[PDB]
Amino acid sequence: TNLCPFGEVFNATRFASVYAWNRKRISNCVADYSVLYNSASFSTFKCYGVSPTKLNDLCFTNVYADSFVIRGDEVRQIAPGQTGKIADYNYKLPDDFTGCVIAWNSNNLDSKVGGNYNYLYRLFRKSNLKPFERDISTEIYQAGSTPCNGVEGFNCYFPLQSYGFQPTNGVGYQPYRVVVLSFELLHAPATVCGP
Amino acid sequence: STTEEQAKTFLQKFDHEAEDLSYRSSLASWNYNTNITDENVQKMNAARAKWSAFYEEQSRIAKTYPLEEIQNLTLKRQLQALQQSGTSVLSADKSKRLNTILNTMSTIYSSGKVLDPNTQEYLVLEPGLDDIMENSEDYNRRLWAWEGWRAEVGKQLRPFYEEYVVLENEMARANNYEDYGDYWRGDYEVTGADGYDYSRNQLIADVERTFAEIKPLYEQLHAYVRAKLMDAYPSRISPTGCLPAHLLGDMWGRFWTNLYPLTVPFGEKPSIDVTKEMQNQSWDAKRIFKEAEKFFVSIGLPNMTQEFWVNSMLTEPGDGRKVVCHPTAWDLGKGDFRIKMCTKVTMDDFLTAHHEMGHIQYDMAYATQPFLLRNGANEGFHEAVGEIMSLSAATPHYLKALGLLPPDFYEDNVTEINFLLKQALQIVGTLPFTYMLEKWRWMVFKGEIPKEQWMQKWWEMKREIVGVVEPLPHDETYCDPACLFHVAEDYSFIRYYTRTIYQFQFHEALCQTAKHEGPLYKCDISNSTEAGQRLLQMLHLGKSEPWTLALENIVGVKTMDVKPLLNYFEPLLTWLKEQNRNSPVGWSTDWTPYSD
Ligand SMILES: [Zn+2]
Repeated sequence: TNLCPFGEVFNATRFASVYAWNRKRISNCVADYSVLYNSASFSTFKCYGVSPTKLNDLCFTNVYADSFVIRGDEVRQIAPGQTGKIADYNYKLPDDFTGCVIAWNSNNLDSKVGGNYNYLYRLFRKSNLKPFERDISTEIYQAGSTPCNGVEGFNCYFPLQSYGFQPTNGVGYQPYRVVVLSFELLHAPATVCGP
Repeated sequence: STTEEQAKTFLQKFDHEAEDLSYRSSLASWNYNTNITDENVQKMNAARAKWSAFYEEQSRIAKTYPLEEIQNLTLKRQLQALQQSGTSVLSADKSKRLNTILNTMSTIYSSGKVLDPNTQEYLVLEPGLDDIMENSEDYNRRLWAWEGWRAEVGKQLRPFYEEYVVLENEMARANNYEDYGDYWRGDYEVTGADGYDYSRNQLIADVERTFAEIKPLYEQLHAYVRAKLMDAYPSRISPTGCLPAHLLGDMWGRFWTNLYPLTVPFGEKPSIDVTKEMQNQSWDAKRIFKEAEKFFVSIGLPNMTQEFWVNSMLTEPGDGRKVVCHPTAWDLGKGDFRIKMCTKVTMDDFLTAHHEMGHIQYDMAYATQPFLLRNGANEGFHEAVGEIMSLSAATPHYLKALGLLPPDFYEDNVTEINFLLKQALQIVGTLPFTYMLEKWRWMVFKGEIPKEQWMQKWWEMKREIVGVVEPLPHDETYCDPACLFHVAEDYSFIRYYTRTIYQFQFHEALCQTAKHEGPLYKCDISNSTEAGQRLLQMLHLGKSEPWTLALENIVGVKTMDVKPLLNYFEPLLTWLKEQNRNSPVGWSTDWTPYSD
């Protein structure tokens, strides 16, 4: 009854695009942090502000989980202080971010012969995205000083681009499902407390 | 915004689509070359058509951005590669005509066949006349194979090649080039740097300046080979005359490697071969690549990727698929590097698994560069990086360390001159042919060779530069150069001349950094990490920086230099100058085999 729905978010059949990253607010969680730590199947497991030890004494107001499928070489761009196309335009983490980042390779799950072009990322944006901000706008990016008028023309490119996920690419160019866990701290009943 | 911001955004747009449109075409050529079928060729043409159409239409958009308004060095080189397109500046009628001519030439060459005394044979070039040319020592049979191939392929390609020259000289002039021989020299052109500027007319200066020093070394080798051929072919070659073309151990004479059995310096002493030794140690078709990787890991280069082993056809598949077994390295893109070679484990397959695995190490190094700047600094750097690994892997020191030679192996002066002379028939025996062939096409495009003197100036140069005389008199009807694979399929051939010069500039520089104490042909850069931290300072650059600057990073000079090549063959030259004391050195153009 109080089991944490990690399986719903960590083992969904299909993840969301990088720009349209899904946010799920989960409450009443008795979280087994050990199984996530001892999964032995996560390619990248970097935790910011929390030691790899259990640290179950502290309780948090709420926990947020974000889902997306970035490329393999773009996992480095997701960290406090990092910059890049994913960090600046798609998903930005604040310098004072407190949470845990979990990533694992997703080849043979998000890859198919021909290319799994369903996933989309934002390549061109007018300004850097704020921390924890989300954008779904499909307005044509204007690079020049001419009206785009909502059509792809010279200096007018569609901001969203499609990942090419083949099953034969290298480790850098292979899909990587990443889940970012955030820690909320404020005055609240704190329904989700560690055992 | 400024043009720099309007072009940096444009290049980012290009990279995303290009990195996944070229890869799909690269995953269709690979599938066809690993499984030939009727559907695969259709997919290969369909996939490449999209990439070919995409590349040209993006080049037109790139030309809208003024190049001079870009103040970023790393951004100009991408626009230069993108803007400088070819065959898109001609009329749609002429562009269609050019591909019609360029495809008939590539068809006549492959379909060429000649009549045998066993008439119903129709011998193709390979397998076929290559075996006759590279293994036989019969004067009469080789002449039939030589003249026969040039009678069929040469005569038919002549009408097409004459229209190939004029059409390719219209594309070049419309693209602001003097001739089509100037478009090919544009790969060596640097016009943005100060103190690293290389012009398209300076390549001719350096190619003809580095060949004025090879000639003293080539004359000694030519004299020695000529002396040995007289023993093999008595009363067939004049002592002071030129060498007949059909006696060079090849269909065209490019490589003299097949003249080694006739020209062994010490016939009693066998060469250093580990073909039988590898079989005695149960060396599988995969053990070679595992051992070849250990060589690159020893010098500090990165290991091969895990996906490389699974996706590469290291061994011939048992299934009856029509695999093209030409050994090549594939830079598919998207982090996928593959080598296509059906291993038939043999010493030569252990010295060519270091050359193909030297192309990947070059490809893997500039994978962090922008997509447009992912290639060799010039066309002569990608084939030279792989070859310097063959030099290190062919030394007896490298083989002895691995255990393929007995621990008490004795290196005497006899085997030192057998290895050096086996390398001279391939390294310094192809330069006069490579230089003369490219010098002929350069003048044909330029106009120094009129339409009526194509086969007159082809043999005047060959009898003067190469030292090779016509086995039979050829009139204008023949087209001897077109019989070569590269000439008939619109491929440059100065790549194989600069490659040889860059081979030993890299090799000497690495051996100097490896603290090598002795001759330059015994150098083995293996187990030395200071020769992989200086070679990788040019590998990482790719095409981002001018080849003159990339050359100085590893070698230390900005100019093509043949001095390291002579140092490598210096021990051989001393022996060659003591074996030619009783024989004439040099060739006379007057003598011809058909005169008598
Ligand atoms: Zn090669």
